[PDB]
Amino acid sequence: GDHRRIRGPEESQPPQLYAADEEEAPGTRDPTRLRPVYARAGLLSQAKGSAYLEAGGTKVLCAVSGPRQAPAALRGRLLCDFRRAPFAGRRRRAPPGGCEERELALALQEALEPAVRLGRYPRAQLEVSALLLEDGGSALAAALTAAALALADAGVEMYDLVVGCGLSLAPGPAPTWLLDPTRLEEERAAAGLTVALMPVLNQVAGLLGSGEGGLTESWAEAVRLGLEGCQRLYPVLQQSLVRAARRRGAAA
Amino acid sequence: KETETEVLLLEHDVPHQPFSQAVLSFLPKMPWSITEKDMKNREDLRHLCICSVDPPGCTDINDALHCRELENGNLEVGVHIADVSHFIRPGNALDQESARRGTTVYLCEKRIDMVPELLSSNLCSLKCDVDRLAFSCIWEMNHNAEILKTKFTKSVINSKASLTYAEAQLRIDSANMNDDITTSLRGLNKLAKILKKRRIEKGALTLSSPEVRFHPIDLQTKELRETNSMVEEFMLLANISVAKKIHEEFSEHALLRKHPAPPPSNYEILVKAARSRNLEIKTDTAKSLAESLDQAESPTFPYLNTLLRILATRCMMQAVYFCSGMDNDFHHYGLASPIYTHFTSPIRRYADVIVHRLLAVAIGADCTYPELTDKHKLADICKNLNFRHKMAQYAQRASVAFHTQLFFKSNGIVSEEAYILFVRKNAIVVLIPKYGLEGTVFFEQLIYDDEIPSLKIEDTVFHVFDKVKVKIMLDSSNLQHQKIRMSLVE
Amino acid sequence: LELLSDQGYRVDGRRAGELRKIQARMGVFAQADGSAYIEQGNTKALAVVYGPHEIRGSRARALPDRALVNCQYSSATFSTGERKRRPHGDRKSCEMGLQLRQTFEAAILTQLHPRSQIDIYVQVLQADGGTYAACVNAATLAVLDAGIPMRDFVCACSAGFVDGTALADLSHVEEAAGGPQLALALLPASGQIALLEMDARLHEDHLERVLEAAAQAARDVHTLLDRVVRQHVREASILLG
Amino acid sequence: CSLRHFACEQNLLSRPDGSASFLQGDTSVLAGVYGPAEVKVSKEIFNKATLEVILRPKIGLPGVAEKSRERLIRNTCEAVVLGTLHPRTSITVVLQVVSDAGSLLACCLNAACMALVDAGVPMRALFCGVACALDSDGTLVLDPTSKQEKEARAVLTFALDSVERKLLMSSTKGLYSDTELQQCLAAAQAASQHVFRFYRESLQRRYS
Amino acid sequence: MKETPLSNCERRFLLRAIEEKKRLDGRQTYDYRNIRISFGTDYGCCIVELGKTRVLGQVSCELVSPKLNRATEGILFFNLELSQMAAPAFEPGRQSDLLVKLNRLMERCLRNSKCIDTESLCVVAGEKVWQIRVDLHLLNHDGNIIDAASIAAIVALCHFRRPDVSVQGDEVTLYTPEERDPVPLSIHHMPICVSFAFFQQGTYLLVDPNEREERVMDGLLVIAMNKHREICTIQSSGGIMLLKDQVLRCSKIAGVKVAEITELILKALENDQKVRKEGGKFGFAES
Ligand SMILES: [Mg+2]
Repeated sequence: GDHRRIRGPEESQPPQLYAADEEEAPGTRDPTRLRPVYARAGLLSQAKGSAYLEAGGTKVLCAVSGPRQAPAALRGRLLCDFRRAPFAGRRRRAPPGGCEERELALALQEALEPAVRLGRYPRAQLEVSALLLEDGGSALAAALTAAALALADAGVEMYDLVVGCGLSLAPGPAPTWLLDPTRLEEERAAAGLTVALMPVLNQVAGLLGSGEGGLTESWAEAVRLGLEGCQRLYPVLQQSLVRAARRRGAAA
Repeated sequence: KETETEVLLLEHDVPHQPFSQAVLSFLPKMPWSITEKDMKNREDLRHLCICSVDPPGCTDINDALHCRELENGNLEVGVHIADVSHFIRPGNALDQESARRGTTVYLCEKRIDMVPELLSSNLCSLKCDVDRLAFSCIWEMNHNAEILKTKFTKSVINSKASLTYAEAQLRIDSANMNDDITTSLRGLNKLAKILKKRRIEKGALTLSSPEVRFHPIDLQTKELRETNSMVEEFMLLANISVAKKIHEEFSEHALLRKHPAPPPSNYEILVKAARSRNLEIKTDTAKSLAESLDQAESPTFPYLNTLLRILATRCMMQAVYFCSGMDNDFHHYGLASPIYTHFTSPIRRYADVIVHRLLAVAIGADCTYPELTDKHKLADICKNLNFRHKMAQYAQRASVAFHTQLFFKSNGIVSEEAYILFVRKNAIVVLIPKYGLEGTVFFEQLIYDDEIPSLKIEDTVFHVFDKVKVKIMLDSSNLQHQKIRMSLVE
Repeated sequence: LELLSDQGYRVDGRRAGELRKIQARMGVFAQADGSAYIEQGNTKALAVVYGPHEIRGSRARALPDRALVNCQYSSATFSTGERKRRPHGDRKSCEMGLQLRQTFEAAILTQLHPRSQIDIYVQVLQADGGTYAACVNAATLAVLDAGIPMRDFVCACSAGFVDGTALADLSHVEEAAGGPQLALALLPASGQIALLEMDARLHEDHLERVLEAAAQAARDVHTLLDRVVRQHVREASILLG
Repeated sequence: CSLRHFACEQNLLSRPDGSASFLQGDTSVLAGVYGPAEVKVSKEIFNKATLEVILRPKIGLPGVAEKSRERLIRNTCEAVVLGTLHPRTSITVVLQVVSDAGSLLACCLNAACMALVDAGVPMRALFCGVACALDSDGTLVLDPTSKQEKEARAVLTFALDSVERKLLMSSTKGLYSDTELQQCLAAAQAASQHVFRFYRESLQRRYS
Repeated sequence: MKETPLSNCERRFLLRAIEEKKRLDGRQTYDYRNIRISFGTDYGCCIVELGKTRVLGQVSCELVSPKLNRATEGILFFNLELSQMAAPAFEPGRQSDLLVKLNRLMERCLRNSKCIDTESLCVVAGEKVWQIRVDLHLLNHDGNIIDAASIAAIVALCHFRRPDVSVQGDEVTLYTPEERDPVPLSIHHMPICVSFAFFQQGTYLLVDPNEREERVMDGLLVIAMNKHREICTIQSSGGIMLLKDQVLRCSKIAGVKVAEITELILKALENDQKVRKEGGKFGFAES
């Protein structure tokens, strides 16, 4: 029993597991397709920088609590707190977590440390806080992109932006690499993958993957496909940042 | 003892727990001066001679009597009961914990109660020279004891005396005379004897049974005496009158008690016994039987009639309470009376309380409620009450048996006389009057006469009403059921 | 099942007054300043002593008079047949830490390493009874391997009481039986006890017996340990030149 | 009286600065104060004393309700207690619920006040706490019992001041209405008068 | 915050007064301080104060699903809290060593000694059993806890009463204290600890040390005992070198001490029952 939250029931299982049906399968689509993206920077007020990204059922926030006092030893730091709202996903999980939240946090940190330049932010720790309001597919990639937007918004220095992209594998007899999929295409999947790069200097920053199976060539094709997707996505984020800067110029 | 008592009370389900706090609460606070607000509907008999008879060392005294002469030659007799109903009003937890405890057990040493000692010996009881509430039944009679005018009134009285049976008899006929008590007692014992012989002529039967009540240097046997028959006859008359009244007024819901007469297939043992002992008996009805037992006397066995009386009591069925609706028997074998309901002792029974309530509403001095007419609930509580009375009988028997075990342990008496009651193939039941105890003795080749109940060994023969001396050895191999054993000699 | 056959034997096949063959070693891990290993039967303790070194995050705790002993305990999950979780942070491992700490602060002779951490660490890989004493002894061997001064071998062991007799170096079976078990750790040279834990019901007059029995068992443990240590020192010196 | 026999006792405990056992009826709370003392640079604030309250029952562990209640007490005391005198130090108020028979806050507040007094801590004005229970029929009861709180539809704990008998705190359970609030508040003011008379009597007999 | 440091003057004076066998308040070495046992209104509350050290003890019950290994006998949950009113240093989550050692010691002493009957408190073997928890709280800290904590847990667990229960098959019926009379617990023997403090490496030993004596002592020997001379636990803490005769003598002391404490406890319970049987919700006993 937790003594910092309200007294609820010991255990609670959802109703779906008590359902009786073969859930609907997506079917067919253009494998090299991308979902419609709404990215806006400057949403939140009380934060030095914030960003919001929506792609399908995916809905993610990120805020940046700026430098807070706390060479190669007087080098900045950034600690990232990924956190999925308990009302995302078919199932509910207590807020704490402790299994995948921390894994994805490590991922974000490993993908952000390269882009950000911390020599110019010594003796300081940037608190990055991501929040996943709704899970609808590629989540870690949305989180990378949103954190990048929030950083670039707060005005922390960089070398280039971070663009992510998630891929899955069709378990059909002719397995094809499915780009920017949905939670259904992702739970009915064999393998998953996530790339994240910096498109100007064309360098990966952090990737990840897993598989019911695969093979070298397949993984390589997946990688390059995700790279092309990230390239095709970059301009949206560019325009978003320009727009937010124009609104700031307008405010004063 | 402090272990066996609780063990038997847990096995026979007799609830022994003490009274919960809620119960004590509904009791009256105990500054208790007679409130002249409740005294409205009632009357005032404080100007009356009353003398409650009470056995040695009692505290739940409830009954009270009086016999006041009247100018017209007639005399007014009156019985008085503790009107517990006023204290025990329904819907409470008191009533529930008194129902479950459907009767007050009186073991050889203690007594598990149904109402606290406060309400049992300080408020409801008819203590001496203290004004106490009461129900009252009054009759007018003559010196032949036929009722002429009756009444059933609530009231408040004041017991001038709480006597003992021996004190009673000596106050009666020690030649002392006083306008206060002794004259009442005498003029009342008269009517007692008249009513007694009258009902005997009516066919009602008297019996006996081996009853020993322990102190425990040496146990003692209950002794009969006039006072007991007196009070018994008067209380029975009160019960019968109350029953007739609450029946005429209520023909659907009520509490009566019946004694289902026995199928004649049980008397045959007694018949065959007295036949082998050439005393004829007519077991067709109650009268024939009773008027016969008083004749079966023979000088050779001055202690004979009592044996047949026991052999009879081994046959009578179980007397049970019930409601006037769900049944239509309305016949009490024993007293030969058609109707009979308990009314005297509510401190000692709950059906008495329900009768108090029904009678009081018939008088108009109380208000009704649903659980008084719903035959179903009344039948359920009546079944509970019968079950509980049965448990109490069993428990008291087990206790007296334990005390006999203990006494034989302390004193190893051997070779005491004994008479015989039954005669069976495997064993020979036996009776000991001294210790008031009946027992068995096995013999495990025989000759078992069943046409005439008798046993035959190559040497001797066993018939009922013979004599044998016995040695009582108690076996404690299994500390559970430390059991007596009889060995025989002559 | 049984504990003391009428003949005098146990289950494992040893009388009351004897114990199980400890098999040890000194020098397991070289990346440290002192290490040891011991198997006191099926038990398998493992000790480490990171030497008297600097305090970081000073946090105003660097005692200026003496040194700072920090001993940590751990019982692996797969130690017992019943798997458990949270081997550290529990309310029992921390008690073991306290015990080891107040023992070695007594023995380790800190007055010569002021403002310095002596970090002791203990991991129990397999547990079959006598889980505290094995750890005491492994940490002792470690300290010694680290050339850390210390008054005397702080030798520990356990005793018990069964059928009006005293057993030495209990195992898990008679430890689960619930009988009185008295664990202790003393310094043989002087005859002084550094620790005395005990947990079960028993009469008082039956105390001296188990007490002296545990003491004698610890003396035997001392003999075995010191033979090991002497072999180790001899081999090392021979190898030097 | 409209409210029930209630007593107090000062300087029970030796180790804390000031202590007070305040019981009413069968509820009994015990308060201990650690006066101006140390405070780390994180908890402190210039030109004010940091007041920290920690309340702990006698069953289970403290969860959330007790934290809310101790915030209420914290802010009430900050309202009365002077803290611009003792900046960069910490006052600490510890509360322990020896017994629970309703009217809990109405007892914790009184005990806190008496403890603060015993600790000679500069206060701007005494304060008090009462509890009024509105049953369904509207009949209110002051200083209720747990039975009366369960059998009721509203309960209202009011923390009042002594100078001008205002409303420093209000914590309500159940649902009520306006007029009922006003009338129960007036009754609370009267009860607070009685409590203040009691405080004065206790301290008179303490300084004698 | 922090505890005020100890001056060398007080330290030396104490050591000398020990050398000369003189305590401070005026008692000998083989003596406790006046311990008072006061009761509350609710069955299961006890405030025991030895001198200045006050400790509160509450006992509560619950019904819960037992643990598979023991589906017959119930459960028991100790807990001791060091309230910040006990002393300044007792901030939450800081003095954890003392909490751990005290709680383990108390658990061991009471639980593993089989002081109460975990079997008697079974209701449905496999589904629902009792659960008795005991919360001790430290209010004032002047010296000896373990003794106080133990006396409190014992007075409570002997002055506690369960809500009676009826059962038939699987049908279980609980009832309220007003409908029936709660049933007490089942104790076999009441153990209570005894604390000895060693000064100068083992030369001198004291009983029931105050706070200063705890600050200038090197070692602490706890010994649990009964009125029947049955060691339940013994523990040495402080990193100290004692011997055999010392523990033997300390045990022969604890014998008498526990006998006397036990007599007192029984008298206290007797007086409380007598009072409630006359009108009054309290009970008081004095050493
Ligand atoms: Mg009578």
